[PDB]
Amino acid sequence: HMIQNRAQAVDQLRAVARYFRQTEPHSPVAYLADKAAEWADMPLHKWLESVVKDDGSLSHIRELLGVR
Amino acid sequence: HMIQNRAQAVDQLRAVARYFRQTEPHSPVAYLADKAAEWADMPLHKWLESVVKDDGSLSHIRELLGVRP
Amino acid sequence: MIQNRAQAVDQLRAVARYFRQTEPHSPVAYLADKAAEWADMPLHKWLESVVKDDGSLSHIRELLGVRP
Amino acid sequence: ISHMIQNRAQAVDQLRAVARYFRQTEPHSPVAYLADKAAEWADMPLHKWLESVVKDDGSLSHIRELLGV
Amino acid sequence: MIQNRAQAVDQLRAVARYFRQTEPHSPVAYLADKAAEWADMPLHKWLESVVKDDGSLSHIRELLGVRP
Amino acid sequence: HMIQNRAQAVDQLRAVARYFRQTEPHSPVAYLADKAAEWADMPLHKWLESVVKDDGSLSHIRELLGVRP
Repeated sequence: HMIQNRAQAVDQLRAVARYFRQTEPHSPVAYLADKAAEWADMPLHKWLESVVKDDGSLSHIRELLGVR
Repeated sequence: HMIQNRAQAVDQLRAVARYFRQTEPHSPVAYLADKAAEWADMPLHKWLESVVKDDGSLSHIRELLGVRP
Repeated sequence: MIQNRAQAVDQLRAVARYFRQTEPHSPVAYLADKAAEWADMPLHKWLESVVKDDGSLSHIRELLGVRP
Repeated sequence: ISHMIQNRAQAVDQLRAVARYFRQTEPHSPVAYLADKAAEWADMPLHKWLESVVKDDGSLSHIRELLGV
Repeated sequence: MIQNRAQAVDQLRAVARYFRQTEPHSPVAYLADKAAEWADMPLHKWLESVVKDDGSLSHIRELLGVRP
Repeated sequence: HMIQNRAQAVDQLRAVARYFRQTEPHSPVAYLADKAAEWADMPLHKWLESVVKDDGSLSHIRELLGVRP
């Protein structure tokens, strides 16, 4: 099934997760496909908030982009 | 798009990465879909070596499994 | 020859039963049953019971997208 | 008693079989590791098993005195 | 010859009784009975009454999947 | 089931040890059934040497019995 848009790619990731979740309960692949699915619709600023550890490095990037 | 086996699931992850490289090159999603496809082809004891930070916790795990520390 | 996950679990348990009637001292039975509980235990749960270091667990959880 | 020696061989071989199943179907399953370690343990005499599992040398020596080793 | 584990345990008790009736100062009577107790004692119980260090014991219980 | 004398009781302990040693390599019964047979053929002063830990308590017992190394 040729992927035509972002929401289809998300559906395909979530599906891979379902395959592994019933086929291989230990595969970390499911955990990571499901994370990738959440990331797909996460706006850059939100994504940066959760991924960047240092509050200073984060403030700097918020300044380069202009957020509050 | 009904996943019949392990190969297809990996094939699809890769295809998801290919979609985001062409459509959204700033998407972190391509990186994950690929890390995930590597992880599929990596056995448990190997995956744990790259993921567990503390050496003592990693020796403990190896001991529960039987691997040679 | 073993066909699915459930047969493998019955075999393990059956092996454990065998060693419990014949070698009450063999650790084989204990391990056979430990393995059968692991069979259907998902990765994130298995990691909880095996990783000693709280920090290494927080990290692994973060890589996997698991929430506390 | 040779029928009892062979029944353990047969049990031990089903462990190996389980581990084989899991190694080929669920490469991330820790079950493959334990099932195989269970099979090592089956052909390991008690004092060797105690040597690898009893951490503290005091408790190990005492055990050796109880058993006479 | 000895055919099964109940028959072997009987010899032990039997040996204990012969030594108790013929040589009350013999320590063999005591050890034959200890052996007979041990025969019907599961590994986890046997370890419980043999291992001295709680550290060592709790570690073994973890390896075997036993709850204290 | 008819034990006639000391030597038969010792052969018997030995046979018990061989039965468990051949059938249950993890049973501690063999080790112990064999120590019993060792003890059987050991005189009291030797048995007391291997079993009494404190050298003062042992010297004293040697005095009570009139033994000399």
